[PDB]
Amino acid sequence: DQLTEEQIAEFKEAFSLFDKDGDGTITTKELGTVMRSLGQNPTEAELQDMINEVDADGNGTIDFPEFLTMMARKMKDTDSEEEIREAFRVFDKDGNGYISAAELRHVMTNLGEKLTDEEVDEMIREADIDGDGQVNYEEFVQMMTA
Amino acid sequence: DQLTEEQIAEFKEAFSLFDKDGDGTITTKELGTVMRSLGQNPTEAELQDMINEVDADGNGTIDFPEFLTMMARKMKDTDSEEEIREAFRVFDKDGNGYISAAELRHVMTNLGEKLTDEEVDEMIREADIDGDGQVNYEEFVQMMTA
Amino acid sequence: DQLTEEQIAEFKEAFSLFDKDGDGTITTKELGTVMRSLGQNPTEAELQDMINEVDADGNGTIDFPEFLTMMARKMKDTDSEEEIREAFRVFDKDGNGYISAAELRHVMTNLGEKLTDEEVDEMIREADIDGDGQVNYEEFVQMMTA
Amino acid sequence: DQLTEEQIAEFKEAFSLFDKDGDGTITTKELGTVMRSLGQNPTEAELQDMINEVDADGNGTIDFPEFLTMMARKMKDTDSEEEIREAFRVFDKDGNGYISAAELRHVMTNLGEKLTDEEVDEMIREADIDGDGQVNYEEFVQMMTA
Amino acid sequence: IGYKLGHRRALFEKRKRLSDYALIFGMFGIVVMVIETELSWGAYDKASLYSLALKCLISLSTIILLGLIIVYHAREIQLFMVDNGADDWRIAMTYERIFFICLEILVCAIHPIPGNYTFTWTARLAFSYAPSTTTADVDIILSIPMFLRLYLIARVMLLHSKLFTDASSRSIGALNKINFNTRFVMKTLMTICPGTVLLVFSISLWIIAAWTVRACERYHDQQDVTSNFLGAMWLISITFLSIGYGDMVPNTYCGKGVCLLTGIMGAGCTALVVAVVARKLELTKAEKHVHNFMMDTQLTKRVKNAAANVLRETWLIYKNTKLVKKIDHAKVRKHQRKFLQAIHQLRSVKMEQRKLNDQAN
Amino acid sequence: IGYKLGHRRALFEKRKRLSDYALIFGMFGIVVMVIETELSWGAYDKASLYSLALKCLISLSTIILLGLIIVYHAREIQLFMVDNGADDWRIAMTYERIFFICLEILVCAIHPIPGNYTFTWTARLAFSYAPSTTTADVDIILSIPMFLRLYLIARVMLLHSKLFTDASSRSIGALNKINFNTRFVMKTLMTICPGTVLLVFSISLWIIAAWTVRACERYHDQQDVTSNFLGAMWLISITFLSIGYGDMVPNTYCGKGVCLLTGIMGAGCTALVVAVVARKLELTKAEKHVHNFMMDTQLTKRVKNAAANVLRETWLIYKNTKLVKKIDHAKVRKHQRKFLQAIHQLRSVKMEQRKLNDQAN
Amino acid sequence: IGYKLGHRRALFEKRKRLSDYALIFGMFGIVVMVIETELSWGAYDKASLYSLALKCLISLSTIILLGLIIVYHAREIQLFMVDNGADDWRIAMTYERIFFICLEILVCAIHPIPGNYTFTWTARLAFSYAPSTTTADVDIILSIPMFLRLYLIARVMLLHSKLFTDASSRSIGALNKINFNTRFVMKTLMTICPGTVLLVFSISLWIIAAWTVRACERYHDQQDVTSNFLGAMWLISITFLSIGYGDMVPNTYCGKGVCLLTGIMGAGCTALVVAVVARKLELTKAEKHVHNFMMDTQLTKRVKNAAANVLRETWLIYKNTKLVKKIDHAKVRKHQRKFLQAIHQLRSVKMEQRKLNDQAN
Amino acid sequence: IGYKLGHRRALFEKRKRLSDYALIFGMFGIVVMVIETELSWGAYDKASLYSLALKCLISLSTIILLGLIIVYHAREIQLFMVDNGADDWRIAMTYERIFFICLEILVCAIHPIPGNYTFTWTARLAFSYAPSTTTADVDIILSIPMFLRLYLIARVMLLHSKLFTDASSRSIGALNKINFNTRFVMKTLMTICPGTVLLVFSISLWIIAAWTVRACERYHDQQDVTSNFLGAMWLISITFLSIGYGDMVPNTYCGKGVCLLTGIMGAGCTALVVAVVARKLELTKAEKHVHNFMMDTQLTKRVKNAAANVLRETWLIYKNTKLVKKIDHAKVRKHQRKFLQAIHQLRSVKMEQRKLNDQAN
Ligand SMILES: [Ca+2]
Ligand SMILES: [Ca+2]
Ligand SMILES: [Ca+2]
Ligand SMILES: [Ca+2]
Ligand SMILES: [Ca+2]
Ligand SMILES: [Ca+2]
Ligand SMILES: [Ca+2]
Ligand SMILES: [Ca+2]
Ligand SMILES: [K+]
Ligand SMILES: [K+]
Ligand SMILES: [K+]
Ligand SMILES: [K+]
Repeated sequence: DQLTEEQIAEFKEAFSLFDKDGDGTITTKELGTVMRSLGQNPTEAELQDMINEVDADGNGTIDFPEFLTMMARKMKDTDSEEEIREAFRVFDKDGNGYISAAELRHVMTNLGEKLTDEEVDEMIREADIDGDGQVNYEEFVQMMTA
Repeated sequence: DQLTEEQIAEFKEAFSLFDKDGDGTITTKELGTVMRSLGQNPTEAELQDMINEVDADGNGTIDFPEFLTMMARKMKDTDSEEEIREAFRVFDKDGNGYISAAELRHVMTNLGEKLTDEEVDEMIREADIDGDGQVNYEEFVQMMTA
Repeated sequence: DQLTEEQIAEFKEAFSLFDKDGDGTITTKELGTVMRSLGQNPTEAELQDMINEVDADGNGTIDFPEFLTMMARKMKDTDSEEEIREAFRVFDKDGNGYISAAELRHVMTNLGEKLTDEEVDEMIREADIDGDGQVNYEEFVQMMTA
Repeated sequence: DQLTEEQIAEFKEAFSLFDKDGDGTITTKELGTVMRSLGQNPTEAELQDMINEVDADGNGTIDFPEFLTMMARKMKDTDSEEEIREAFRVFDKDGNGYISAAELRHVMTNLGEKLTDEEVDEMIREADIDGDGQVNYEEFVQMMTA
Repeated sequence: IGYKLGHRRALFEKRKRLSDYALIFGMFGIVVMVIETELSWGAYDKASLYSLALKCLISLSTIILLGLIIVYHAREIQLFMVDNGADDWRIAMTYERIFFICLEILVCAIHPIPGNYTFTWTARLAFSYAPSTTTADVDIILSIPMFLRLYLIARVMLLHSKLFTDASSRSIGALNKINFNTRFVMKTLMTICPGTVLLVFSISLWIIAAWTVRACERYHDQQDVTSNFLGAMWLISITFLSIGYGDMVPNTYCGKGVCLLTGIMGAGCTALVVAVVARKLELTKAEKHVHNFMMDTQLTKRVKNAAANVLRETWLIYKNTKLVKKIDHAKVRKHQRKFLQAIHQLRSVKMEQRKLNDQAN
Repeated sequence: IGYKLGHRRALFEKRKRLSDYALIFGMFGIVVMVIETELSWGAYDKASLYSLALKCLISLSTIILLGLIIVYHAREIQLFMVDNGADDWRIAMTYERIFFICLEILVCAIHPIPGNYTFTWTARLAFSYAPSTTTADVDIILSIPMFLRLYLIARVMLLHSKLFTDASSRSIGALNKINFNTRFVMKTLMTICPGTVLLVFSISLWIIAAWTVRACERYHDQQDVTSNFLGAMWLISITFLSIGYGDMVPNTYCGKGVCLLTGIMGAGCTALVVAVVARKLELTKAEKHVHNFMMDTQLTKRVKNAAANVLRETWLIYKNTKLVKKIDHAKVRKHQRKFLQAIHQLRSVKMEQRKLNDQAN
Repeated sequence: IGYKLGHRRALFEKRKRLSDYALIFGMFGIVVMVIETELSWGAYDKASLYSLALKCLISLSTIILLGLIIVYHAREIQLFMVDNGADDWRIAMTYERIFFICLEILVCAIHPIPGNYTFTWTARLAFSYAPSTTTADVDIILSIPMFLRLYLIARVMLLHSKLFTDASSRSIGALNKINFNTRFVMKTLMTICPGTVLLVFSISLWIIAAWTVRACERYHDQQDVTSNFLGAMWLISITFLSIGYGDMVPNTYCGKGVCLLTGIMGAGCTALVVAVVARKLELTKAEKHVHNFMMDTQLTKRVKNAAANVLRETWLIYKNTKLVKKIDHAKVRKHQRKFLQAIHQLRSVKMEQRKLNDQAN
Repeated sequence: IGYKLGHRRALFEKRKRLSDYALIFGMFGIVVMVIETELSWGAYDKASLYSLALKCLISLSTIILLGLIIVYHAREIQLFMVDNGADDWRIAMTYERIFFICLEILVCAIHPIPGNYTFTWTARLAFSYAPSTTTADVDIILSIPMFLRLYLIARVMLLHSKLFTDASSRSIGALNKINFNTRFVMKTLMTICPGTVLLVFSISLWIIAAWTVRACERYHDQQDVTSNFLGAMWLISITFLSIGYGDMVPNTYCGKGVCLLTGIMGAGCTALVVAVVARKLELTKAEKHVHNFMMDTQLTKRVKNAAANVLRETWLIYKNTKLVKKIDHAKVRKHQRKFLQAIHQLRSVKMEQRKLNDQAN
C-alpha cells in the first residue's frame, strides 16, 4: 500500500503527458493544451483555480507529489465537496456566490420533494448566522465537516 | 366560462419564455431572440408591426393582459383578416399597396376560376372608392366588417 | 402553321423568363442571372459574344424576333458550325485563334486515325492561303459555305 | 541490357508530366505543383534538397538524364540509405542532426530488443571517434559504404 | 379575451373525456368476444343461454359506443365552429368529413348478433391436396373484423399528448405555423424512443395474429398442428423473420392472409430495428477524444521501438561484417533479414499513425 | 425562323399521334388473346368457329400495328433529317437504327395464327417425382410472348411528357445541354413520386405474373393447386417477399422462370420501398426547432429539480446528527442513500442536456 | 496520498484475482457436464457409478464457485466503501444491488444433482404429425441452462482490459468524466476490430447451438436426421442465413426455440458483416489522388484524339465533295456518318471529363 | 542508369511470359477433366483405353504446370534480389515465402491419376430418410478440387494491368509511396466498373456450382431431380437469392456445402448490387438545376392562381351577402366553403415552395 516502484513508474509516465517540457512542473498553458485536445476550451480564470486548488506552495507549480494529490480526488466516483458546488451554482447567478434568503426559501418549498415551512425556518436560521440577508453559499465547508 | 386559476398559471409560465428579464415587459429584442432560435431572421420593421398590432397603450410594450389577446388570434386555425392580406401581397409590388385597376381586372379574368367581365365591372366600381385609380387594398377591412 | 398563335404564346412565355424587366429587351445582366442559377459563371467577355451572335440591329439587345432565331440553332442536336469550331479550341490555347502549320501537320499524322502525308500536303496547301505560316482556322466557315 | 527506343518513349512521356512548358528543364515550382495535386504541401526547403540530390551539374535544374537516375532510386522497394536516415530523425531534436551520446545509451538499452552494455560501449567508441560528445548521425553513410 | 379562451378550453376537456369511454366500451366488447369464442368450442354449445347473454352484452356495449361516437363528433363540430368564426354548422359539412363518420360507424357496428346461424365451409388441405368440408357458424365471420376498433388507442394517445395539451407548446407552435396532428406526434415518438414503439407494436401484433390464425384454423385441423397456440406463435415468428413455413402451411385463406400481412410488416420492421441497433452501438462525443489520445500514445511508443530495432540491426550487421575477423554468413544473413523486417514494421506503423491523424482531422 | 420552327412542330405532333394508335392496337390484341385463352378451355374447343374469328381479329390487329410502326419510323427518320441539316436519308442508317427496327418488328409479329396444331408435353411432378404426359396446343407458346408489347406505354408516356413538350423546358435545357431521352423522365419521376411508381409496377407485375403462372400450370395440374388464381396470387406474393414456396412448387419451367423473375425484382423493390419509407418518417426544419425548444425547457426544469433535491438531502443529514440529540442511524443511512441517488440523477440530466446542446448544431 | 492510492491498487488486484477462479470452476463444470451427457447415452447407463462420480464432481465445483462469487461481492462492496468516503457498509445495500447478487446465485446454482430421476415426454413428429412418447431423465432439463455461466468471460475481459488497468488511461478519463463500464469496452472493441468479434461470436454460437439442438433431439429421433451433428450444423447455418428449414424441422420445442434465437441473431449479424465488408473495400486518400491523376491523363489523351478525328473527317468530306471531279456519293455519305460519330464521341468524352473534374471537388 | 532500368524491365517481361503458359496448361487440364467426367458415365466405362489416354494427358499437363510454377518463382526471387540491393538469394527465403510455394504446389498437384479404383459410398435420402449405398470411383474425389486452379486468372490480370505496366503510373506511385499489390487493382476495378465484375463473378459461380452439384448428385439420384442440369441451375439460383430449397434438397454433403457457399456469397452480392442500382438512379448537377428551375416556375404559377381564387371567393361572398336583396343562404354557405378551401390550398402551396427553396439552399 506504499506505492511500490512499478506503481510510481505508471504515475511517472502519466505525469509526462502534461509535462511536455520535461522540466518537472506543469504550467497553465501545458494543462490547457491537453484539455483543448479533449474538446474543451477553458479560460485562464477557469485554469487558475485548478492549480491553486492542488498547489500547496502558492507558486503556480504542480510537481510530482502534488500531481498525486490531484489524482486521488479525480479517481473518486463521487466527491461530496464538488457535488455540492454544482448544486448551488445552478441557482447562483451574477458570479458572486451569494444567495438571498428570499429565493432560498422559495426553491426549497416548491422545487423537488419540497421541505416544510418550519424546517426551512430552522435551516435559514442556521444558514443566516451573519444576519445580513446575503447568504454566501460557502456554508457547506463547515456543514460537511461535522 | 372565464379563466381558472390553474389556466392563468399555464399562460403565465408561457409568458416567462419571452419575459427572460422578469420585468413583466416584452421588448422588441426579447421577441426577436426567440424567433432567431426557431430559424427566422425578421428585421426590426417586421418586429415593430407585431407589438403595435396587439399593443393598446401605445407604449410599444406587451404586458400580460395584451399577451392573452395575441394568443387568441394565433391559436385560430384560419384568420380571415390575415389570409386576405397574404393574397393581396402576392400581387402587391413596390411594397406600397396601391395596385391599379389595370392589373386587378387582368388577374380576376385570366387567373384562377376567373370572373365574368360584368362581375368585375361592379367589383371595380365598388372597389374604386377613392377614384384616382390607385386602388388601395385596405378595403378588405370594411369588406368583412359589413 | 408557322405562325400559330398558340406557338407564339409558348415562346412568349419562355421569353419572359429572361426578360425580368418586362419591357421587351434582354440585357447582358439579365442573361447572366439565369445562367448563374444553372451552375455556370460566365465572364463578361463570354456572354458579350452571345448577344451579337444573334443580334442583327447591332444595338446589343435581344428582342423577340431575335430570340426566335437563337432558339432555332439551340434546338438542333448537332450544329456543324459550332462543333468544328470547338474542335479547334482543343489545340488552340493561346486565345488568338492561330495555329501554325508545324503543329497542324503534327496532329493530323500522329493523333486519331491519322492522314497520309500526301493528303495533308494538299490540305495544308489549301489551308495556307495566306502563306505567312500562321494558319488562322477561319477556313472552317469557308469549307461549310462552299 | 540497355534502354530500347520504346522504353525511352515511355520515360519521355512521363517526363512531360512535370515539365509542363516543354523546355527540357524541371523547376522547383513545376515539381511543387504536381505534389500539391497529390495532397502534399512541402516547403521550399524540402523541395530544394530534392533537386540537388540528383542534380550533377549543380545548376538547380533536373534534365532528362538526371530524371532517369531519380526514377531508379524511387522504383526500389527499400533503400538502405533512406530507411536508416528516417530512423535517426525519430530521435533527432532541434533539426540540427546531432545526438548526444547520453541518448544513445538510453535508447539502445531500454527500447526495442535492446543491446547489452558491452555492445553499446563498443558502438559508442566506433561511432564517436571524434570524442567531442555530439554524435552527428552522418556516420550511417560510411557504414554501408564500406 | 378571458371568455373566449375559457370556452375553447372547456370544449377541449369535454372532447377529451368522451374518448376514454369509447375505448373502454370497445375493449370490453373485444374481451367478451374473445371469451365467448374460447368457451363456445368445448364448454357449451351455441344453443345454450350463456351465448345469448354474452351476445346481448356485446350488443349493448356496441349501442353505447355508437352513441358516444355521435356525441364526440357533435362536440368536434362545435369546436370547429368556434375555431373558424362561423355561426352556422352547415358550413362544416363537406364530402370528406361525412365519409369518415360513416366509415367509423360501419367499422364500429360489426359484432356477433344473438341467434343461431350456420353455413357450409370447404377447404383444400395442405401438403396432401385433400378436400375437407364442414358446417360452421356465422359468428366467426362477424367477430374477426372486431379488431379494427384499435384505432381509438391512437386517438386517446393524441388527446392525452403532453405537446397537444400544453399552453407553452401551442404558443410556440403558433409562431412557427405547426399543425398538431396525429402524424406529428408519431414522428416525435419515433425520434425520441423508437425501440419501445417497435417492441410494443411487434408483441401486440404477434399475439393478436397468432390468436386469429388459431381461430381460423380450428375448423379444418384434426391433427393439432395449426390450431395449437404455441405452434401458431412459432409460425408467426418465422414468417415475420422470413425464414419459411416449414410444415405449418395453413389450410385456410384466413391464415394465408394473416401470414402475408405478417411478412409485409416484418419486411420493414427488421430494417428499422437493424438501423436503430446500428445507431446505438456508436461512440459519442468526449469518448472518441479520449480514445484517440491513447491511440496516439501507443503509436508513438511503437514507432520509437521500431526505429530502435532498425538501428540495432544496422549496428549488428556492421559489427559482424567488419570488426570480427572470420565471417559467419548465417549470422549476417539473419541480421539482414531482421533489418528488412524492422524496416517494414517501421513504415507500417508510420502509415497507421498518418491514417489515424487523417481520420482525426 | 418562323417556318423552320413551324415545320419542326408539325412533325412532333404527327409522331405523337401515331404512338397512340399502336398502343390501342396492341392492347386490343392482348385483351382478345386473354379472352380467347380463357374461353377456349371450358366453353368451346379449338375446332369451333369462335376461335377462328378471334384469331382472325388478332391477325388483322397485328397487321395494322406493323403498318403503324413502319409509318412511325419513317416520320422519325424525317425528323432526324430535319434536325441535322442533312438532305439525304441514307445518312441515317448506322447499323444500330436498323437493328432496333427489326427487333421491334420481330417482337410485335408474334401472335397465335388461326389453325389447329398440337404437340406432346412431358413434365415431372413436384414432391412426388412422377412423370406426366399430355398433348397441348401450340398457341400457348405463341401467346405468352405477346406481353412484350408493353414497351409502347413508355413511349407514349415520353411523348406526352410535360417536360418533353414544353417550349420553356426545351429552351432552358438547350442552354445547359441536357439530353431529353427516356432515361431522364424516369429519373425525374423517381425523384418526384417514387412510391406511386413502385406501387403501380408491383401491382401490374403481380397480376400479370399470376395469370401467366396459372396459364402454364393448367395443363399438368389435376388437383387444383397451382391452377387456382388465388393460389397463384399467394405464391407470387410469397416469392416476391422471399419467404418460401410452401407446397406450391410448379411442375413446369414456366412457373420456375416466372418465380425467378419475381424474386429478382423483389430483391431490389423491397430495398427501394424500405428506403422510401425510412425517408418519409423524418421531421422538417420548423418542427425540429420546436421539438428542440420544448426539450430544452423540460431539461432545464428537471435539472433545477435535481439540484433542489441534492440540497434538501444534505441539510437533513446534518439536522438529524448534530442538531438532534439521539442519533437514529437508519434515518441518516436512508438520507445518505437518497443523497447519492440525487447526485447521480443530477449528473445524468446534465449529461443529457449537454448532449442535446452539442447535437443541436 | 501514498496509502490511499496504494490501498485502492491492492483491492483492484484482489478483485481481479478472484474472477479467474470463478471462470475456471465454471468451465470445468461445463466440460464435465458435456462429457457426462455424451457418455451416458451409449457407454454406461444412469444407474452406474461413473455418473455418480461425475455429478459429485460437478456439485463440488458448483459449491466452490458460489463461495468465490460471495467473496468477490464482499470485496467489491469494500471497494465501493473506499471509493465514496463511507464508513458503514449498510449504505451500499440498495434494492438494485441485492437483486443482481441473487440472480447470479440462482444462475450459478443450477446443475445436475446426483441420483436417478425420470419423467414422461410426449412430442408431435414433423411432416407426419404422429405422436411419440418416451421416458426421459430429468438431468437434461438441469444441464442445458448451465450455458448461462458464460457471462463470466465478459467480466474477466473487462477486469483484464488495458484501458481499465492503465494509470494514464484513468487519469485522462477522469478529466473528461468518462464512465469505464463494460459497455465502453465493447464499443471500443467494435470500433477497433469488429470483424474478429463478429467471427468469434458466430463460431461459438454455431457450435453451442448445434450441440444443444442435437441434445434435445436425441430422445425423439429414430431416423438419424436431427440427432446427427453435421446435420445440426447445416440446419443452424441455413437458419442463421434465413434460407429455410428443408426437411430438418425439429420435433421438439427446444429445437424450435434454438432455431428462433439463431434466426434473431442472424438477422442483425448479417447486416453488420455486410456493412463492415462494404467499408473494407474503399480506397484511401493517396490512392484516390493517384487514380484521379491517371484518369485525368487518359481523358486528356482521348479528348485530343477525338478532336483530331473530327477535323480529319471534315477535311475528307471537303476534299471528296469539291476537289474530285466525279462525286462518289457513297464515300461522302460514309464520311458524313463518321463525322457525326466523331462529334458524338467528342462531346461524350468532354462530358466525362467535366464530371470527373466536378467529382474531384 | 541505363543498364539498371534495362535489366529490371527484362525480368518483368520474362515473368509476364511465364504466367500465360501456366493459365493455358491449367485450363486445358480442367477442360479435359470435365470432358472425361461427362463421357465416362454413359459412353464408355472406366476400364477402357479412352480414360487411360485422357488421364495420361492430364498428368502430362500437370507436370508441365509444376515446372512452369518453379521457373516463375525462381524469376521472382531474382527480381527480389535485384530490387533490394542484395547479393545472396538465401536472404529472400523466409518462413512466409516458403509456405506459399508449397501451398501452390499442393494445390496444383491434385488430379485424377490413371488406374481403376473404387470405394463404398452411403447416403441418407431427403424427405424419406431412406438409406442408399453404392460403389463409386475415387476419381470424383480427386477431380472436384481441380477448380482451385482459378487463382491464376487473378495473377494474369495483375501482370497485364495497365497501372502495373505503365511508367508514368509507377513514377507517380513512387512519389506518393503506393504499393501496387493485387488488392489495389481489385479496388480500382470496383470503383470504376463494379456491375461488370459482379455480373461476371455471379455467372461463373452459377455455372461452376451447378455443374459441381450435378456431378456429386449423379451417384445417389435415381429419379432425375438433382442430377438434372436445369434443375441444378434453378436450385443454385433460388439458394443464391435465399428463397428456399423447395423439394430440391441434396442427398449428399457435396450439395449441402455448395449450397452453403452459394448462400454466403449471395448474402453480400445482393447488398452490393442493390447499392450500385440505387447509386445509378440519381440525377446529375445540370439535371438537378433544370428540374429545380422548372419546379420553381410551376410553384409560382400555382401560388398566383390560388391567390386569385381567394379574392374571387371573398368578392362573391360580399356580393351575395349585401348587394342582393333576398339572401340565398345556400349560395353564401357554398362560397364560404370554397373560401376556406382556397385558403388551405394557398397555404399548402406556400409551404411546398418554402420547402423547395430550403432544399435547394
Ligand atoms: Ca513544464
Ligand atoms: Ca507548487
Ligand atoms: Ca423584458
Ligand atoms: Ca402596451
Ligand atoms: Ca429587360
Ligand atoms: Ca438587337
Ligand atoms: Ca520547365
Ligand atoms: Ca542539372
Ligand atoms: K429470406
Ligand atoms: K433478406
Ligand atoms: K427464406
Ligand atoms: K422455405
